[PDB]
Amino acid sequence: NSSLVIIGGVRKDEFFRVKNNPNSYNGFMEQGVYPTPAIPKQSAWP
Amino acid sequence: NSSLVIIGGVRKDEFFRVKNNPNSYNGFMEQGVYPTPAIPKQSAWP
Amino acid sequence: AKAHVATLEGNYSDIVLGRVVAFGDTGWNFKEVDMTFIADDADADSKTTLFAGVLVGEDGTPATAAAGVFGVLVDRKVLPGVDHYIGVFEPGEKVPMVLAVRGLTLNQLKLKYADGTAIDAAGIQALEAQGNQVTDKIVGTQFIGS
Amino acid sequence: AKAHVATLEGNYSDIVLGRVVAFGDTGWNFKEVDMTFIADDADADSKTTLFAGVLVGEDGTPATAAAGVFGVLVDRKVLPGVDHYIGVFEPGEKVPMVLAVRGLTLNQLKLKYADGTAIDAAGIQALEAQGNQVTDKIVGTQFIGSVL
Amino acid sequence: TKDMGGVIELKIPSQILNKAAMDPSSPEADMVRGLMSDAANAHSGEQSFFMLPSDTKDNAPQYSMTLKGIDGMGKQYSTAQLISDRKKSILDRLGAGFINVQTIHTQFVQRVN
Amino acid sequence: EYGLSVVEKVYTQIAVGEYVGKYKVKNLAFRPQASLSRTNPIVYNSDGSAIVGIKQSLSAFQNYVIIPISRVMLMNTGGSSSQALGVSPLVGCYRAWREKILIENLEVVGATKDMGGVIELKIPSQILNKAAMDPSSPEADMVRGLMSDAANAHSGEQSFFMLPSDTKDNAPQYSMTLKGIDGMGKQYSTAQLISDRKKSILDRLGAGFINVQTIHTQFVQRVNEIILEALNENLLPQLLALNDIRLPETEMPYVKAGEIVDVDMEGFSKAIQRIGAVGYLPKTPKVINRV
Amino acid sequence: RMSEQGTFALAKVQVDSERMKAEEIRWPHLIGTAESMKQDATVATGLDMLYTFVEKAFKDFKVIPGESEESKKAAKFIEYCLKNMEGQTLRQFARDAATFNEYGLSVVEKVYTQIAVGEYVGKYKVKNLAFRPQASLSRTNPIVYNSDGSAIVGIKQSLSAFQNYVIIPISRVMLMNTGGSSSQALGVSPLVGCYRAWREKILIENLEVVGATKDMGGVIELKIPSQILNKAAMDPSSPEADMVRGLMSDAANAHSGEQSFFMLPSDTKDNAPQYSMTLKGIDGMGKQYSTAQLISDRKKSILDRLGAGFINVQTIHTQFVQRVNEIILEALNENLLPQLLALNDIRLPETEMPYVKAGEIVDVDMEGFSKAIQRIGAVGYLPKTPKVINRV
Repeated sequence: NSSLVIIGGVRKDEFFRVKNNPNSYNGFMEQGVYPTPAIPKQSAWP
Repeated sequence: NSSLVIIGGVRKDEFFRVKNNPNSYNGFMEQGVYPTPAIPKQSAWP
Repeated sequence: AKAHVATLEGNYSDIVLGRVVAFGDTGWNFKEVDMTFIADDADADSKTTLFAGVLVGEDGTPATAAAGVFGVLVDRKVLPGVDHYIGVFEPGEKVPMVLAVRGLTLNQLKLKYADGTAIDAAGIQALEAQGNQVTDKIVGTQFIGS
Repeated sequence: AKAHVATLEGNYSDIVLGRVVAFGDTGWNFKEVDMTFIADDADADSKTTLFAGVLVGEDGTPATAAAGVFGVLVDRKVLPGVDHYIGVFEPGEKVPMVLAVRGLTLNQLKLKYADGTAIDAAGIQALEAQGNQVTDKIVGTQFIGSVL
Repeated sequence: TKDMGGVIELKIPSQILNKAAMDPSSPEADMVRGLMSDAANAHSGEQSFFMLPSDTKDNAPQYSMTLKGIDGMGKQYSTAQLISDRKKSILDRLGAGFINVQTIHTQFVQRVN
Repeated sequence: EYGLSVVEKVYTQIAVGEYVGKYKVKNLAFRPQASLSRTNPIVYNSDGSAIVGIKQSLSAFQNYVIIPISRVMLMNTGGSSSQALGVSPLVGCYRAWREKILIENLEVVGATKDMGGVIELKIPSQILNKAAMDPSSPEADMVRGLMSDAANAHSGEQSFFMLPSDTKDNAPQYSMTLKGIDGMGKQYSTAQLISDRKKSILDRLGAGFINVQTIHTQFVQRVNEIILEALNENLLPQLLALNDIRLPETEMPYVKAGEIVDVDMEGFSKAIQRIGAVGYLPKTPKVINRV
Repeated sequence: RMSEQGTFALAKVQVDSERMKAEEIRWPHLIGTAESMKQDATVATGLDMLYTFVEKAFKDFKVIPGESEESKKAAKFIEYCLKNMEGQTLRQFARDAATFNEYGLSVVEKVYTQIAVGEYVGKYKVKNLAFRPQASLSRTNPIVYNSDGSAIVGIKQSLSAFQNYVIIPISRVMLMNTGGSSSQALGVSPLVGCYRAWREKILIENLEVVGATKDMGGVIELKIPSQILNKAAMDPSSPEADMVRGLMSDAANAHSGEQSFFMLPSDTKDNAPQYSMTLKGIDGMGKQYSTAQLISDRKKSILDRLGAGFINVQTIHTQFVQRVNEIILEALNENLLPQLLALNDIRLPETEMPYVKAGEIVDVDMEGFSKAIQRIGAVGYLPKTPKVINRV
């Protein structure tokens, strides 16, 4: 009885683990009709 | 039976404990599409 | 059907919560020590066991009790995410390293001995003898909810 | 008839003449411990005997010997002219107090033991070991003597 | 300042709350201390969500999270127009009531001259 | 800004030039209000009748005294002749500025904390508890997957949810709902609170027209006239006295400030014709040079 | 009497003003905070429009001579010197000088050289009005004063600017500053004040992007009995596993088209059904703050300090440009011209000093001007001179 309630985005440790995951796909990858170089292909910041 | 009801933000001791926590992530950190130097990266005030 | 995953935790500026900036120089707080990077017996393949935040002695050997505590390893070559060093060093190869000693604010939750055990009161007062504010008033120790 | 009048003399800076200010954590020089505010066995309105500048050991109790000294009590709750915390605490109740430990240019003459006795050489050594400079000379003042 | 609409309310069984108060070094105490800090920082962002146990003991659930709102009707008097009427009431005595939008103001100055 | 202004007049002799032997003014030395005495800035007689001088702090003579009144030109506004320390136009504004700031702070934190539509997940506590005590169990793997998948849950080309449909009581075991304010939102509309206070502040400076002969132009003339009085009546008579130029009252020259509003070419050109076509405009180089 | 009895207190007026600022906008940092601003598309645009008219004004400049014959010769020499700097033009100087609208300060050094062959052989030109960038100055003390805080003796430049990848006397330097009195050497940058509004404006825009991405209204949710889900996880080669893998791909591709529909079993075990499909929606009320109007207020807040707030829809913008022009002209008329004439020993009375007049920032109206000449001309108040004729 230690991890009943989980709130996301309120810890730096949890934020960067999801952000730096190479398999992660987030909202900033919406390529739309055809891919364009204006939209990132990786989750982690440069 | 001493700590049933908790209200946040009504004590200076508790307000600064969360604010000065180096692991805290609050609403003023919304970096957006890519990070900018106009948005803080730490919760505590300078 | 493996989905390859990589991960990291922590930064440099979460083990050192703050400094005292000596105007006269910038190297006042630190001391440079020389340690063995890759294990003494393991092949030139093993990521060494030098996670940032380990307590090391005066001669660089990793600490095991409160007696042999001198500083906190904060070298950039062992920070989380810095892992392009695998074959660059031969077994027994010995390299310089950076320790932070004086005028520093230290996170009590990150300090550990070489084995993995968390720092204790004896180690705290040992470090705090060097003028380090060892503090446990950290906000962020519970993730997301679950 | 009597005219009930009072004076508000006193200051805080006299106990801490200077500080080393770290560009990072500005609280590097202080520590908080739970001292007893009201006397344990006294009445409910027995105001605290603690006064700013009293040496306090790491355990939180006011220092009585040079070996038991760890810092100086500089809490805002005890400073002169703002000591209105009369009867607000139960006898023997604990309360966190701010202690000044390292990086301070203290004033020797205002450091005293629990009973008010002045600090001695051993206390000076113990307090300076943390990195404190205990100055022995503040100018003082002469207000009006009709001569000087 | 006091229009706390949409404030976050959390309901937790009192067994956990009471155990934490008497056992500071128990797993219940750690989770309670985590909630007191996590709930304060609960903003809206890229990773905001909530995860609660779904246990049920009676017609009401054990754990819940709702956003409060005024159960009825709000204020009615519209204090904004009260102030505007009183401001024009004050300036009219000085002949300078035209700022609320030969004249009255020019004729008023001639009296003093 | 401070109700007050101090300028000291310093005179020097000419070495070589058109008026050799006479006295110029070297500098109208501005004394900043911040460098003045913080205790008594202005010193009076033994009675509160007149002013004998102005005091400057001794800390302004360092790098990192009483000046007689006859050497100083004093300007003040917002008060009568009996108020040496004039009333700064920011007095009055102050209470409104305090409120204006506080409201803006509430808007920023309020917009950040409006978690409407946030995702909430309910899972039986058997899975949550098993993961916490068995890090190497299948429950632990699925819990770790949820903590990362839920963070990345955006809207896109492949967004959906799939949950078990088991049921133990009147409530289901697994569920997913988007939260919303259960009631009514905020009512005070802090936007119009700020607008009222902004117009409250700018009105004291006559610059309230930006919220949309004038009030702003008339306000500037007040400041010009105060400066000219000090310049015409305190410096010029003294400057002529040093070079012993003593004239009657009607022969004293005076300084006239420039015009703050530009001349209208259309209006002025057709005004000259109407006067000129009748012959009421004298033929002098003064009129000619106006073009 | 003839004796000063005070000091300007330059060294104190500064030291109060550095405390009363948020720490991200004190001298050694403001150089970085300026260039980390500008990349805002409302901040760049305000500065660009200001420089547009400053360059225009100092393009068609003119030198106005006096009445005597001596002044006319001096005016011609001044025009030659100002139009023949080796590698420099007044437009480049004007657009370098006007940088005090970003940093409160601007430093230009005057260098003189002798003429070898030309119309004025033997005289001294100005080689370059060398601009000293604010970024290359000393980060500790940029400006050095007397032993007291009374006056300025020079300006210090960092030693790191003499490398590839010292104190300059005040008499050689032309200082321009704005936003402060004569006692503030480091002038107040117009971006001071804007700063707090810029910090808010940015944060709100970030919330809008993440908010629009996370508004999963109408998302598809499927409920399946856990017997099928659990069997698939432990029996990869069972019929349950095949159907689960089909759902994970079919549901991702579920769009609206010519053949979109759903078919689910209708079994029931309790008050709730075994299989279901619903489209989610916000159970309550949405957001209230309308972040759109928050940003608009802050944008007008920023542009107003630069006089360019009219883009949100004689003027305010035209009057603002005149301020920058007059500051530059004071340095040019009163610091360079008297010294330039002194080197070539042209000593004239006060009334005979020529001066430089900047150009006009607003174009002349052909309709208005043509009919203005007639009205003056038809009466005879317009002199017959080549000056009037050349105006056409």
